[PDB]
Amino acid sequence: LYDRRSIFDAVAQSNCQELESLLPFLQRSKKRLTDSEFKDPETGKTCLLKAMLNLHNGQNDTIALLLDVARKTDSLKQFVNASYTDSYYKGQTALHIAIERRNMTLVTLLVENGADVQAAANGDFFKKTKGRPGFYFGELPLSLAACTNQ
Amino acid sequence: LAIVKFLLQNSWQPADISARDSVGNTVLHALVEVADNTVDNTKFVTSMYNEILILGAKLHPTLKLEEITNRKGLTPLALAASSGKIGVLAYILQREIHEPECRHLSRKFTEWAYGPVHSSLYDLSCIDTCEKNSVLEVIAYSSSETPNR
Repeated sequence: LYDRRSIFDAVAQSNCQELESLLPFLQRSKKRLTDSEFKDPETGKTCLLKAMLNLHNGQNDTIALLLDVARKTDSLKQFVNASYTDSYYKGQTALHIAIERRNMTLVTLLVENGADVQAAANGDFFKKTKGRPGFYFGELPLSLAACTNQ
Repeated sequence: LAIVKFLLQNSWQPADISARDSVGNTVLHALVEVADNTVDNTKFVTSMYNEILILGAKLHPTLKLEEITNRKGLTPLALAASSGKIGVLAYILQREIHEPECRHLSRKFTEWAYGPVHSSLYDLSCIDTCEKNSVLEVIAYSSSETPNR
């Protein structure tokens, strides 16, 4: 069995083992990696997104496994494309983060598993400082990738 | 430096890193006293200071070195500011250290950085140091004797 907490901890330390029994779990319960219960109820963060924050050397293969699991249930598209919902990071997707981190490899990977390239990150974190701040590029992956000189 | 190390680290008698001279000054106080506001002066005092702290935290972690008052009631910082040793006071204000045991020593910690962007966090002892002295208070009403107020 797996609750939200269980996976998020596994992800935090790049553990691909504690997620050995993962796929077969939501096969029995037919639960989806995308269920309401597998996201933070106030931000909309998913395990893939936790993984995106918990990088070590711009690397995490909990990602590769996490994606793999989502296709086997074909949560695939809406999984890779889930966005933040809090006023701060609203509309931020994993692809936004990969770029923010200047990580070709993870941009490449996300685009190949079908990240929406037109997804607008539009929360207060992506507009001019309250100061909050900060910082605006606006919104769309291309725009980001240019404004950060990439 | 090497002899500073050998004094504190030797087998025969390790130096007491917190001892006070006749005036109440510790090595951190003396360093502040030895500053003369020239660029190469600041530079050497500044990092020898750094070095002492790194050694304090390595060898004797419990010791809150900065906080030790000279006879006149002055922490090293507050002396720096009483005597217009600005480069050094500024360095203390800007101190940031990252290594195991780093956090206790550091003055500034940075938390939010976005691809553009940066944030700096300050402690800050000078503003809130009601109990003995404030950095602002020492600066705000200086002697006007001092070379750099």
